[PDB]
Amino acid sequence: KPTIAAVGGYAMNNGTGTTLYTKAADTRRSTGSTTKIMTAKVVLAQSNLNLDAKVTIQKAYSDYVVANNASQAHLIVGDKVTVRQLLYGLMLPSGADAAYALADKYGSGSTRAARVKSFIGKMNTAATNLGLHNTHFDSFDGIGNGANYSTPRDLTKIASSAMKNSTFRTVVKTKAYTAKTVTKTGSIRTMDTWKNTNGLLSSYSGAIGVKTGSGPEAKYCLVFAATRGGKTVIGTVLASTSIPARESDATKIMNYGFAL
Ligand code: NA
Repeated sequence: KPTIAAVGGYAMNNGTGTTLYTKAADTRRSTGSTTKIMTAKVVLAQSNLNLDAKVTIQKAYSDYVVANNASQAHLIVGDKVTVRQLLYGLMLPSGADAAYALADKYGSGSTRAARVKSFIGKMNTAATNLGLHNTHFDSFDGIGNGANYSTPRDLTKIASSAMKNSTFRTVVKTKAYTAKTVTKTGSIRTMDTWKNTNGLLSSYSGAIGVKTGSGPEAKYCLVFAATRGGKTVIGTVLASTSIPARESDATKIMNYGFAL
């Protein structure tokens, strides 16, 4: 069994569901931004989903990242951005401004405030539906209250369920993406390139996902997935100690899973 820095860890055969690795797999902790995995999931599960639907970037999205000094995708107020582009902004650079734009768009209500509450309601429903018992969301980005928790097992199950969507898989394995946005004056703008925060996509052969995460209480987290020889391993590492250690914990666990 590999020794990892993270205090919570889990991994399974994505195809069979057979547990491969365990370390406090059912102890709840803070998720931080790994929470965006569920935002993506809920969005992609909407009946009224249209990847080509444009969204105007509101001043609110911008002020939000500032008020919370959160990670962002550098969305420009006034710009029209497609739902598909927002999914790359959410998952690659971990854009909290993009997460907000998505919650506001797919929540149900007459005000932005009403719609984000309804959206977070959806996130929690999608969890219950997965038959989860240790997961609870209080935000759409993971930057909201201590009532935002999960466990290495629940989160892995949430990721495995999202990896079932082809658009999700396409996004999560992309190393770089350059959004071409429509401007206030109707012109095309070339945004600065978004690079994926997940280093495994470049350091670990076969790596296909899924999403990094961090926070004041969540520390450094990583939900990984790699496929080798037709066998795909998927897992989660919660509360590792550094960006490098998070990727290391994951690498050690995956190497262990593939050789079992
Ligand atoms: Na991160």
